[PDB]
Amino acid sequence: IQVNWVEVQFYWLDLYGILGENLPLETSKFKSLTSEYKMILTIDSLKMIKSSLSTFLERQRRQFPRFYFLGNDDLLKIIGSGKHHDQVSKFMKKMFGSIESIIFFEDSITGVRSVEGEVLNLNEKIELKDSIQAQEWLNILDTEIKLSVFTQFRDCLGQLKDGTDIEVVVSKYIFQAILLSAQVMWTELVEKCLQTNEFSKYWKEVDMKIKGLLDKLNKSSDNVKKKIEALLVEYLHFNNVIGQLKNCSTKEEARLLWAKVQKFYQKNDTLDDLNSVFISQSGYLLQYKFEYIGIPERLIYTPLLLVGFATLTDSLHQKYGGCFFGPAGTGKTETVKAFGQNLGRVVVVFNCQVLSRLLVGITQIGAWGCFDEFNRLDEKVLSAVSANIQQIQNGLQVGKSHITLLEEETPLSPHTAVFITLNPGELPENLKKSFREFSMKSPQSGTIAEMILQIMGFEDSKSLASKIVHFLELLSSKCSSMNHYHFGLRTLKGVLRNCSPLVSEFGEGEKTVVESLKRVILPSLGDTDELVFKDELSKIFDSAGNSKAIVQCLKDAGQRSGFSMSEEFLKKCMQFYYMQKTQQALILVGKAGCGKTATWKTVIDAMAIFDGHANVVYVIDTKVLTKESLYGSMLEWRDGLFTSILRRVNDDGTFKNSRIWVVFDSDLDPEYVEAMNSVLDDNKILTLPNGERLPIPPNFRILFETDNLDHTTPATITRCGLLWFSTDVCSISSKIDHLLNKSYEAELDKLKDLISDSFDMASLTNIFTCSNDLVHILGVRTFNKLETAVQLAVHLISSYRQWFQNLDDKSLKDVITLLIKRSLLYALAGDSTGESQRAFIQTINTYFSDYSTIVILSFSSFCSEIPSVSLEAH
Amino acid sequence: KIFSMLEKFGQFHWFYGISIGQFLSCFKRVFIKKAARTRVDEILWLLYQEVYCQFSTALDKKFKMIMAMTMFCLYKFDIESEQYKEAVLTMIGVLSESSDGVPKLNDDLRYLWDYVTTKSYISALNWFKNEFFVDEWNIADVVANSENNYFTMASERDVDGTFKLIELAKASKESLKIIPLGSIENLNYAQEEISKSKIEGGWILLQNIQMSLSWVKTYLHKHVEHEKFKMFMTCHLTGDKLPAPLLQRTDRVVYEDIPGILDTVKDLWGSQFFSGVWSVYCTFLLSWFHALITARTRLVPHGFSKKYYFNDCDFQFASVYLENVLATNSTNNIPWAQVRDHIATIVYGGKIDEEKDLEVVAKLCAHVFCGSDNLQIVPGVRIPQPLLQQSEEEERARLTAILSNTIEPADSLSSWLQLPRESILDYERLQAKEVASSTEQLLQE
Amino acid sequence: TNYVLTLLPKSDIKNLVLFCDEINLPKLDKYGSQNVVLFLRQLMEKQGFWKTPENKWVTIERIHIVGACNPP
Ligand SMILES: Nc1ncnc2c1ncn2[C@@H]1O[C@H](COP(=O)(O)OP(=O)(O)OP(=O)(O)O)[C@@H](O)[C@H]1O
Ligand SMILES: Nc1ncnc2c1ncn2[C@@H]1O[C@H](COP(=O)(O)OP(=O)(O)O)[C@@H](O)[C@H]1O
Repeated sequence: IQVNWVEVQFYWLDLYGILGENLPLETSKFKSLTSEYKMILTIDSLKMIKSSLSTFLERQRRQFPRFYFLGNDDLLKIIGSGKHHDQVSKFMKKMFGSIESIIFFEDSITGVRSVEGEVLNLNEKIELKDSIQAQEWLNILDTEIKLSVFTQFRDCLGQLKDGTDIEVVVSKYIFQAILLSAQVMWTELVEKCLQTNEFSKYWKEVDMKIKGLLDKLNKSSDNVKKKIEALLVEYLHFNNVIGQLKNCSTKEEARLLWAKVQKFYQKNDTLDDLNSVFISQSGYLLQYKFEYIGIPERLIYTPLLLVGFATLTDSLHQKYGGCFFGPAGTGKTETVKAFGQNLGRVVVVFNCQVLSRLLVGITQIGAWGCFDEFNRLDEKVLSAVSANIQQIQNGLQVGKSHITLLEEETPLSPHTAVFITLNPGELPENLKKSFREFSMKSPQSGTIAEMILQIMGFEDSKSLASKIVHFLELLSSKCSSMNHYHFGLRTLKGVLRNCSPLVSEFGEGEKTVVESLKRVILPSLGDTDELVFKDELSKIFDSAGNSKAIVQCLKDAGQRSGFSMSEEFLKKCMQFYYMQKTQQALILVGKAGCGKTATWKTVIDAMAIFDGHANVVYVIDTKVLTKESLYGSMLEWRDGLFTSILRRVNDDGTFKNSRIWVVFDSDLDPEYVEAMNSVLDDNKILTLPNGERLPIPPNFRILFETDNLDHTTPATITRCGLLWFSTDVCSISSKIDHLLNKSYEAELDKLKDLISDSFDMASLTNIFTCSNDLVHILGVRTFNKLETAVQLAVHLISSYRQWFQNLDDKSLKDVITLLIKRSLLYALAGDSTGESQRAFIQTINTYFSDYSTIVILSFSSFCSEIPSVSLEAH
Repeated sequence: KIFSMLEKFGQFHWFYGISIGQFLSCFKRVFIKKAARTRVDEILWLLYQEVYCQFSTALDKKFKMIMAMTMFCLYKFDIESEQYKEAVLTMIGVLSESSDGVPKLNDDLRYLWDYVTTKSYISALNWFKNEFFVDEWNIADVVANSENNYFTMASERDVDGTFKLIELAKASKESLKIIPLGSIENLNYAQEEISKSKIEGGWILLQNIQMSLSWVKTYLHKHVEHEKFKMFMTCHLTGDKLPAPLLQRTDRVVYEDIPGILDTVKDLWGSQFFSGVWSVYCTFLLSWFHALITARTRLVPHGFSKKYYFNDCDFQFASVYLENVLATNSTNNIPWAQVRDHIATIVYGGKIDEEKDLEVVAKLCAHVFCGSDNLQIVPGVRIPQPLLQQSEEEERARLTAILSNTIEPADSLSSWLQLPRESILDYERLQAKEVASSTEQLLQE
Repeated sequence: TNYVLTLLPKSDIKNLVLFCDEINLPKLDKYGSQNVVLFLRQLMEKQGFWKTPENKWVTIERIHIVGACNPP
């Protein structure tokens, strides 16, 4: 009963950390059972007590509502560390959404780190003690971070009202405060210009401002780079708004354009911190929550984005919930998140019991909770969730302060708003009675591409953006629409993101755009699609298209490995190498025997020879190991093999300097890639069931090798790089030559010379073409049959090598011809009926017996060795 | 033959099913209700009239017309001669754009020829109802001549029968209890209300059970002689499928919408009460715009691209936006361009996806919300701009007068909607072609 | 067989042959793929397999695979 004793000990120590070190019937039953266990199954009684003690757990969970989002096990693990002050700041990103870790100096809270690691200077320190509970100092930290955000907002407003330049303030305060300060300064200057009829002076001022910010962006390294481009997106938005107002003919048109765009305001009469800044869109008023959200990317301020923002403002003015529906890829959830990050609130994204819990948490904290793919729910859970959201909404319009959900008294926040997006391919009646549906159109990708290229500083922006969007539209129109063909906004943003690593060696201009567009789009197409892509790239782009070392190492590795350097093989190898140079997540697509394992092994060996880096290969198949064997289940805890190799590469000196490569050489099941959804993106963190966050080295490159993509989501196609094998990368004689080299490695010179001389391509091509017209049971290609033909021939020669030194050359040639004929008969057409075997004999004889063989040696027959068996009746 | 045709009607749609016992009770109603030189022809004609007068109300307008004219066709197949059949089939073929021919010359056929050569399909097709059938039953006649107490008045979208139900409740001297459905507290409230009213009496209305089909399946099937107790289960024709045993045990009633546009404006203005003069003027203009866009909504193949549903939430949103625009303006100068863009884009053009309907709505807003001195929203009425030296009450009186002054002509759908008449003629021709094709499909089998 | 990480047949002279009758008879999973034939493919192509409870690599040396299945 070792496992039972371990479980009882774990239960005892966990409940000690919960209640024994802290201070009726349930506690008395626990103390009696603990005394009985110490004197001496009680584990089931302890589980029943924990089920009965969930009401106290729920009360403690509802004491501070930030902790409500986490599960029961994570919450009790957090609560159990009530004196050690450990693990609280490690896995707290689930309750805040944008804060990863907390730094503490001299047992006092003084800083907060964002989702990427942005260090923030808190205004007031927080005392820490073992008697202080987690909820109290968590609330203190929340109040402190809100106060710090507000006082940095005040400092930014003071320094901008003092007339100081912005290049000295962009590098020391938080991005939210300078965001609000820039927006307030812009709306004040444009309103003071709206009291008159001039716009040129502040337009030139903001033009010089965006020039200075572009120069600082070119001089910034990483964090300042992200901050400056995030500010520079809305600085181009301000320039666009002022330029649009410049061309207005009358006062009424200028007033329309100014009321349509977002306007920012603050109140100089009130004294409260969290409710002193309000934004106004098309007349209505929304209050700024003053919450830290880290430094996420800013959506490019499309006019349709402002239309959608006006739609959410109209929906939230009367406490209605905004609703979106339209084709996938138009950016609906990104629009909702942009509204949240612009107005200053984190939005808890739902990937739609647990849904009801997240719903009541988001309606009891007052933050916003959005939805995605609302139509994929099962009917019962859809009805329950719809009833829950409609009843909390009906509580919201009615002005109720508390609502009863799941037989608990949950207070209703006066700031809760819930949004739902749809992907039709609909909204129920109860929800449509209380929502405001809006239809997102196709977003203007030209404006997005132009502004993104203006961040990247390319010398041609508008013409380049128009050219690339027209080129993507023409590829969408003029290609075979298969499952994995995406030519919309996601691939455009991927190409514009992948243009960054090539600009330092290729220079800013059109050629970097052409090179990255090739390296992204070209390796995911077929053959006629490749021809159409090449023709369109030559026609629409001026650039029509120093790699001696990598190609030479590739040729050397392929020649020493026995492979042949076919031109399609060389092209596919170069595309794979240039595509793994930047993108980490790659898949391999192609039929059986297309040359995928060979091409990645060739490029890995060439890379090891060229760069000098060590390579460790972990081949694995997805479908031969179950879910628990690959990841790990809670019985105690057992580690899966993938988690085992991550554990031995993270916890481990050789692995740091070595590139560990893992390949998943099987079909892409949706479950395993859904479990891989947390590492294929930019997060790069395994989500273990127990909550362990195993790190991943940047050299850990994931690969997939799958023939069929009918059972894979299009999101994985967009997120991970796709390599396509439309044609075989080998000639047939390459297959025979590599197979012969491998078999020789597994009068010998005369024997191999005669073996090589027995294979002539001019007649082999004709006999293969003739044999391809035969009927094969469980039919496979001849390209897949030479694999056993060559091995059978070499094994027969190696078996008969013992008596190959006392016969003439003509007899040896006859033996060679007979054995090659036997191998070709038994492998190429050795899977058909005997009548078709006789037809094969006639065809191969007219192009150059049925049971002819060699019997120990002479050209004997099988008819002289059959035994007439003697059988008895029983 | 009639029950076979009604069986095809039942297999067409989930709400158009008919029971055998309903047919037998309707046939007994023929003898309950108390000549062609005999008695059996009188019994047959009274059978046809009674089955029309009873089972017309369980269909919408198009199925009412096809069933009426199919019953007329069977009766005239039985009674009249071969040349009569040839003429009737010729008109059915020319109404379906299948066979073109001339009648083989009964002045009723002459009026039918004069109707169809004038391209008046609606009158030539209501000729059957106006000639053959002399009795028609409304909802009051159904509720006054039904021993069953459970009613399923399922009305299609944009058509609301609750007002007529409560008006009939006053007419029957009874207070209805409107019950919303969807929330569990309202589920328990509805259960308590029906438990009280099933023993104490009193009418009760159940509405919007579309999200509560789960509760309906779990409760009403197990749930199914008290005076003045008649519960109504208001459903929707375009909604999800009601349970079949519940439909077999309940009467089926379909409601029809008001054909006018002026009455919609009058109802919206009566439902609106309050706030300056310009706010009242904007509310009046917005009510006219909402009635115009709701009228143009129903013309599906020509007026718009597809069916839409502009309920009262959009009217409330637009009214609140107009109130906020007029209130937050200290210059008392209404920015008509901004409110035009916001009405055509966000409020009413929100759920509209394709660009042509958005352009249609923007054109309608430009025609209505222009805010000129001479505002001719329709050719019938002229609206002058309000003055400054008055109050709200005399403006309310003037606007009530200018609603009472105008009248709705018969060509309102072509004149008040700014739509060409040839599109209306093609829409009516397509409707006549569809109903003639379906009735010839029913007649050939 | 016996374990020595190499998998060794009990017969020190004779090659062990793994019979597999009715290869078509195992059923595909919920996402259009089989599992035991993929295990056999890994055994005959990668010349080994990965152990599930210990997460260790075990190679094969002289065990062959035969089949006997009807046409589909
Ligand atoms: N010149 C050559 N180039 C590439 N492969 C060659 C050449 N000559 C022979 N081959 C053989 O072709 C095979 C191609 O295998 P490939 O990578 O296409 O695997 P696959 O059938 O797709 O595998 P899986 O089904 O396991 O995913 C190599 O394993 C090798 O034995
Ligand atoms: N206004 C915009 N500016 C910049 N990028 C946008 C904009 N709208 C959408 N996008 C991009 O389009 C991509 C696709 O969005 P998607 O995830 O399909 O939204 P949804 O899931 O709601 O359909 C997003 O990655 C986003 O970066």
